[PDB]
Amino acid sequence: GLKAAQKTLFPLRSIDDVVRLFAAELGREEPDLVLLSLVLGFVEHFLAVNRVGLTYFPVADLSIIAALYARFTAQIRGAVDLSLYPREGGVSSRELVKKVSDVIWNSLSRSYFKDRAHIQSLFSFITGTKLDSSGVAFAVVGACQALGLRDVHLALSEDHAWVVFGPNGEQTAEVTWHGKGNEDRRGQTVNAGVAERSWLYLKGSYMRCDRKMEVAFMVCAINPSIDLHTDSLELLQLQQKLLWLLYDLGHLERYPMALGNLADLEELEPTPGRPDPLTLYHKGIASAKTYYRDEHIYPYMYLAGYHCRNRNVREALQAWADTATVIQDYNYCREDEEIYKEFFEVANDVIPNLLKEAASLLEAGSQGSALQDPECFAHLLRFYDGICKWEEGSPTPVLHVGWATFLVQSLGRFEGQVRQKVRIVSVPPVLTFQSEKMKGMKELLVATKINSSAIKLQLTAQSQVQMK
Ligand SMILES: N#Cc1ccc(OCCCN2CCC([C@@](O)(c3cccc(F)c3)C3CCCC3)CC2)cc1
Repeated sequence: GLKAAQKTLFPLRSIDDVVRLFAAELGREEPDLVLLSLVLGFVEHFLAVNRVGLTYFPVADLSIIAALYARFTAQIRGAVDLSLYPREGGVSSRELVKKVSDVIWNSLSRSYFKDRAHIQSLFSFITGTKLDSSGVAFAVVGACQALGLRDVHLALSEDHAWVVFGPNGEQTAEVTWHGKGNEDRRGQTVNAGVAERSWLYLKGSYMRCDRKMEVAFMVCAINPSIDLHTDSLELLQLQQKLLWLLYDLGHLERYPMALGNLADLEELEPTPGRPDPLTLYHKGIASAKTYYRDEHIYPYMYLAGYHCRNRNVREALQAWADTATVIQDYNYCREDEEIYKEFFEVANDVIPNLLKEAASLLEAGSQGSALQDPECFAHLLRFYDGICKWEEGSPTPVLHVGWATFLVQSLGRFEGQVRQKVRIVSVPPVLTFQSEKMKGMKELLVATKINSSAIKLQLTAQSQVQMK
């Protein structure tokens, strides 16, 4: 409206007052996305962007928040004339969705750094005329709610955002950009991307948010970073509390990434009486298995990251193998470059550093070392197998000789007597390879001294050696 009942908790004088507001909105028919995003952006501004004069919490006065809200609703109502776009069935049309998208887009500053922090919220849109990529999609959904368009909802993959709308909520529309230097498909469906089996569209197993899940998104979007070295404890606490509220009300049930975020926040600062981070990462993975065909990568990455930081090398390797086991059933497409980077860093930086330390610890007499555990070698092999299988049938290759050097080094961290204990079984520790590259590498995986040149040839399917 704002409606009288939405105004009664103001002023918000603390983290807990903001939690109160979220609880009240989540108990309504429809939580007010515009109100909530403006409040988070206000408090994030004064806790992370400009802390000058801060003494405890930046009090959110109704007059201030109501005037920002009025700025937003005036901008959207003035620019989108609904009479031009009749709604039959009480559902929206593609032209209406595109118009709202255009209005948001056309309001943005002509030039700014798109991956800056703190440009995710409606506070940023109103006060700075700046939004990040997914922020634009969220703003479209907020604007649509403000206009009464109950059918328009946020859609989220692991690296992009768009909307769903229309009869049965079955239509899709691009509303925002993706990446850097990919050309807009604003207004179009996501069906080509789904059909090509790219990671970006998750084979169709992407989140279709309800209003509560859109609240969860804006909560995950909070950015406690003050600078590279420093997070706002106040924003960490607020995000954590808001995620527990959502969790308790059931609104994280279908939101794997949110459960990973909450697990990471609990690792940093555990809440007494709550599930441990590991339980939460596993809930994230179970959510992806239950609702999204186990076609998400980040539930496993989140888990691997935790094990890595805790130097549980076996369990980290297991979880990265599981990431690869998901990616293997995708085609590597243009605009998947974020997940390629993730896999590259794991294979070529993280795993090497971990195994380097494990090697030094083994020299110092360690027992139960991953490097002496054939099931850990099997995980390493399953990780490469999934990456090789991913590559098969993709329009663009994945592996190159730069990966080969690290593979050879990583393999060699395990002694031959350990590697010999993995049984590689064919269809039709034990491991089955899905990729042709690893099936052909079987021959070389158990020699005392790894034949480096042969491994390079097999991984990159470079077929010739130097002439002279
Ligand atoms: N090992 C390991 C490891 C590697 C990577 C990793 O990533 C964890 C964080 C994943 N990241 C995925 C993208 C995501 C995010 O950019 C995102 C999510 C979905 C769609 C979208 F367009 C953007 C933010 C979610 C709230 C505001 C945008 C933010 C979180 C965690 C562990």
